[PDB]
Amino acid sequence: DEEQLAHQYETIMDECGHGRFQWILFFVLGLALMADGVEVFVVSFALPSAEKDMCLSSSKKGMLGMIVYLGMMAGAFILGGLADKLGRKRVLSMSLAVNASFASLSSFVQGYGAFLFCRLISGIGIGGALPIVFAYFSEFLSREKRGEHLSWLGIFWMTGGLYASAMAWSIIPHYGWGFSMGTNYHFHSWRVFVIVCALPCTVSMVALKFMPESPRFLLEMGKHDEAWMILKQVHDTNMRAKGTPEKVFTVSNIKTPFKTIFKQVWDNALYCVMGPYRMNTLILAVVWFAMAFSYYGLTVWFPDMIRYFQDEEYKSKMKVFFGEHVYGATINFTMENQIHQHGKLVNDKFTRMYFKHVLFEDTFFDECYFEDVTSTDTYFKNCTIESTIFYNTDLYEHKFINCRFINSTFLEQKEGCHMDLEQDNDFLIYLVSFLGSLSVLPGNIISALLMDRIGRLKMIGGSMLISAVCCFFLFFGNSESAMIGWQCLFCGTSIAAWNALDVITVELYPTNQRATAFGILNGLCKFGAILGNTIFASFVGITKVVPILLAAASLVGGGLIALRLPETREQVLM
Ligand SMILES: COCC(CCO[C@H]1CC[C@@]2(C)C(=CC[C@H]3[C@@H]4C[C@@H]5O[C@]6(CC[C@@H](C)CO6)[C@@H](C)[C@@H]5[C@@]4(C)CC[C@@H]32)C1)COC
Ligand SMILES: COCC(CCO[C@H]1CC[C@@]2(C)C(=CC[C@H]3[C@@H]4C[C@@H]5O[C@]6(CC[C@@H](C)CO6)[C@@H](C)[C@@H]5[C@@]4(C)CC[C@@H]32)C1)COC
Ligand SMILES: CC(C)CCC[C@@H](C)[C@H]1CC[C@H]2[C@@H]3CC=C4C[C@@H](OC(=O)CCC(=O)O)CC[C@]4(C)[C@H]3CC[C@]12C
Ligand SMILES: COCc1nn2c(CN3C[C@@H](CC(F)(F)Cl)CC3=O)c(C(F)(F)F)nc2s1
Ligand SMILES: CCC(=O)OC[C@H](COP(=O)(O)OCC[N+](C)(C)C)OC(=O)CC
Ligand SMILES: *[C@@H]1O[C@H](CO)[C@@H](O)[C@H](O)[C@H]1NC(C)=O
Ligand SMILES: *[C@@H]1O[C@H](CO)[C@@H](O)[C@H](O)[C@H]1NC(C)=O
Ligand SMILES: *[C@@H]1O[C@H](CO)[C@@H](O)[C@H](O)[C@H]1NC(C)=O
Repeated sequence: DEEQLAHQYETIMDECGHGRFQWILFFVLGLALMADGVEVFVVSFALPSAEKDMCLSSSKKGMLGMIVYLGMMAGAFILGGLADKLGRKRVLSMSLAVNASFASLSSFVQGYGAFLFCRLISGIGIGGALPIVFAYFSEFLSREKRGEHLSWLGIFWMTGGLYASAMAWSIIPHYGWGFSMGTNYHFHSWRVFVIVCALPCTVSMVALKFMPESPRFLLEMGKHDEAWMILKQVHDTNMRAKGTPEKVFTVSNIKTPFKTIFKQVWDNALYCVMGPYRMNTLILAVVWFAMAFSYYGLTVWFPDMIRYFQDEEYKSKMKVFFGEHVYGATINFTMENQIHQHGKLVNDKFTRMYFKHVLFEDTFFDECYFEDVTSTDTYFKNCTIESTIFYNTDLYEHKFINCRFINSTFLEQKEGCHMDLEQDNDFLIYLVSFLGSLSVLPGNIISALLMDRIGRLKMIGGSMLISAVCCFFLFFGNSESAMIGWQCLFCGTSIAAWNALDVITVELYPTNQRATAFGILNGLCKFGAILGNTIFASFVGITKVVPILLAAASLVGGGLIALRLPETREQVLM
């Protein structure tokens, strides 16, 4: 029966073992996670393209990928469940192709709506791709080390995070390119960035063609000749490199059992949430939602908090110039953080000036000349402009809030605010994301090195405990750099939890409801990511415990309720 089939397959993979083929597959399928990390970045951190490039302090957006996450929630449901009926390589290839097409295609649109509609489908693809990776590499390993050799794969998610962060603060260090983007090469670097991205997926898609399909899938459908060749192929591949190329595959025999393919996928996914696998899934869903919500919320809450603290340190410097009587001033030095409520400007000359955070609430502008005057967040509210000659200044006929002119004549247009030393905030959030992924190296290393030396049920509990402790420690370190250290710690501590959970999820599910489950759970993780990136980011200037307590409580409830899951070490793959 199926038990004997699984026993025979485990003996087979123990005969073959590891070598020149498992490493190749780990490097290939890794590139399909690399692209998932790149997309997670493009969706959570490279979203601010709506931030007004002409204004600073502008708040981030919630559309670039808040809707692309819903894309990864529909691709995990369909493409992740369509694998157990069509294959784990066929649908993985389709997913990666959708992503690489509608990603490299988004580098040509002339607007944000088309860019959004393209990144949506790219996310669909990659989110359908992720689960199939773990349900496809989990069929070439051996029960002895299914946890270690399956946890290293997370090294590629981190790798895509680094790739995207670096190629972003190196290509798109600015914001405000989602403003009816044109088709040219003027400040059009997001195109070169989107092209640099999709390279991991574009390399996996072509490297996937050279890879065989999962035998167990070809062994459950009811055919052998299409599988016994793969097994022979893997044995030869791992023996040629090793010192025994003369060993021949000993096993010879083995035992085995439109508008309709989606009905089968539904009847399959429904068997995962009701009947058998209802208790193991109703808990894995909880743990997954908790993990993902917490992680995404907290990794979006850190850099935003860095920027909030930077602003607050910049805000205290606001030097209210309620004074007046400025006479004969050839002013040419930058004028930052000033609000002249009641000022009397007479015969003044702001020449070669840069206005940043300069407000005027009630000014009798008797006379003043303006030249090469640039503005970022300037505003003249209830002013009184008597005789001012604005020449070669910024185009800011809108900053004049409710006040008219008498002797004015404007001869300026087509100027940019700074396009420098202000978007360093986006450079900073990209660098924070980089340093946060770069800290997952020790976490994933120790995870893969210990996931087999000890259980997978206690690693989850320990990692979630330490993440909750880090969270509760964040309530004290309200600094601008300590937040980065706490991010590094929380990340390097959380990675192990996701590894253990991927292991426990490749177990607990037969080979027919493995990718389906994985896909539903990835969709739940993406919904939790939506909730996190929409909740935590909405508490950067309102509260500091609400999101922290949410994340800590979610992690504790996902780590202590996960202990209700069994130990899956000696259990066969099935
Ligand atoms: C101040 O602004 C500077 C900027 C120009 C700087 O450009 C450089 C920035 C570093 C960057 C992006 C560059 C090329 C190779 C990139 C590396 C390739 C490696 O690939 C990786 C990931 C994939 C792995 C397989 C191998 O290692 C990374 C570790 C390594 C990498 C991604 C780190 C970042 C590197 C270009 C101009 O800004 C407007
Ligand atoms: C195979 O049989 C052994 C197995 C247990 C596995 O133990 C491993 C731990 C030590 C060691 C030497 C082994 C392989 C990968 C090695 C890692 C590769 C990564 O490369 C680096 C280099 C720097 C970065 C560029 C990437 O990461 C290091 C951080 C990481 C590394 C060098 C740390 C040391 C690891 C074996 C169970 O069998 C009894
Ligand atoms: C629940 C009990 C009975 C079992 C203990 C399980 C351990 C295997 C867990 C618990 C704490 C976990 C550690 C929590 C913190 C880290 C730090 C982490 O390092 C980092 O990447 C962040 C450090 C930094 O850059 O600041 C590496 C993984 C590690 C050792 C974790 C490895 C797995 C550990 C030891
Ligand atoms: C969300 O979708 C469902 C899955 N995501 N996911 C990932 C990707 N991770 C792991 C975490 C990276 C951290 F270090 F910050 Cl904790 C957050 C994240 O996005 C992996 C991994 F390969 F990393 F092990 N396994 C699965 S299942
Ligand atoms: C991949 C190495 C790489 O990342 O190269 C970095 C450069 C920097 O971006 P850029 O300034 O060329 O962006 C285009 C700006 N524009 C359109 C106004 C000229 O990006 C590249 O040129 C990579 C080809
Ligand atoms: C500003 O003007 C003063 C004289 O009014 C001059 O000494 C100084 O060099 C000028 N600085 C700049 C940056 O133009
Ligand atoms: C501007 O402020 C002054 C000071 O209170 C007030 O007298 C005047 O009516 C205000 N004008 C407008 C247009 O608000
Ligand atoms: C300002 O406008 C008034 C009204 O037209 C005019 O009499 C006066 O000459 C103008 N002065 C300047 C400096 O433009």
